[PDB]
Parts: sequence; structure tokens; C-alpha cells
Amino acid sequence: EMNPNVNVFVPPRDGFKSKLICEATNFTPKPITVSWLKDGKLVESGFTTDPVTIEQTYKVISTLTISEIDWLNLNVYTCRVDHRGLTFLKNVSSTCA
Amino acid sequence: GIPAVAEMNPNVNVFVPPRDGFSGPAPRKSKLICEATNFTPKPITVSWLKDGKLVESGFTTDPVTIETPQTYKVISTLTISEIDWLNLNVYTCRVDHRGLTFLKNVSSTC
Repeated sequence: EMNPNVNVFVPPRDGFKSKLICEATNFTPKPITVSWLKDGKLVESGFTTDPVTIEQTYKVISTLTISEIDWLNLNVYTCRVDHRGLTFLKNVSSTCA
Repeated sequence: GIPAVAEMNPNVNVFVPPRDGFSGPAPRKSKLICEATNFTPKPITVSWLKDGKLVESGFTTDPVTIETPQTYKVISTLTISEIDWLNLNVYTCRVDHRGLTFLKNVSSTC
């Protein structure tokens, strides 16, 4: 068993709606889930998760639509990944504040 | 062959590591993700530049995929070094579509 790396990629330092992209990589076996939180609260809509692909290990990406003003206002976003009975949380926010 | 019915330019966006986005043993690495969207016809080329120089390794461009005039999307992922990122190197996703070039540039600076 290999648990995923969980990384989130964010809009540029010098500005943009846009997306947060959560990637879970280097995992096996296949079953995995991805969800999102915003300021610690469940996100109910506005994200899509792509088909899992082979990189044997696998990769999946999920994309959350976000607004620029919420990003600049230092809202904290979390990608939640579940794999093999573990839960992983990766938090991100705007660097330029 | 079946002809494409429309001509639409790509939108190009790049996604970057957050400030705590570098991992693994030193020297640490991360990634940039380029996405080109909303284009047709399907053929497209993605290239990466670092300070204007073509990057010839360390990236993977996924197959172009479908997203009413059908449009397409492509994702490319470049491995980057923390040292280069913090040295303020400028990275460019260069997208060529139907003879036109569209760039998106990023760096670590605020």
C-alpha cells in the first residue's frame, strides 16, 4: 500500500473566478475520495473530480471553483483526501497576504 | 476527414504552489500546472519556458480532452525546483494553437 501525496495548486502570486487543484498522487490501491472545505466547513457544490489515471500507482485531480475576492480575503481552503482508512487534509490560502 | 466547424482561441491559466508547497528531501520540488481551455480545433502544442529558455524535460502533457460548438482542454504539469522558484525565475506556459501563440507567466513574487 502507498498512501497519496496530497498537494494543492493555486492561482498565481500576481493574480487571477479561478480554481484550486488538488492532486493526490503516488497511491495504491485505487479506491480514493476527494472533497473540499472552506474555512473549516464542508463545501457542497462547485468542485469536480477527474477520472483516476495510472502514473503501479495512480493519480487523481479535483478542482474547486473559487472567487478572487474570497482568495485575497484569506479564506482558508482544504482538500480532504481519504485512502485506505486514513484521512489527509491539505490547507491553502493566499500567500500575498 | 471530418472538418472542425469553429475556431476558438485557448484560455491559458497556470496554477502554482502555495507558499508551503515544497516537499520531499532537499533540494525540494513542486509543480506548475498549465491548463488551456475553451479551444477548437483540437490540435494544440504546450511548451514550458524558464526565464525564456525552453524546458526540455521534467514535464508531462496529458492527452487533449473534450470539455453547441465542441471545445477542448489540455493540462500540462512541470516539475520545478524550490531554489529556482525562490530565485524569482519566471516560468511560462506557451500554448500554440492554429498558428497563434498564447503565454501565461508566473513567478514567486508578490
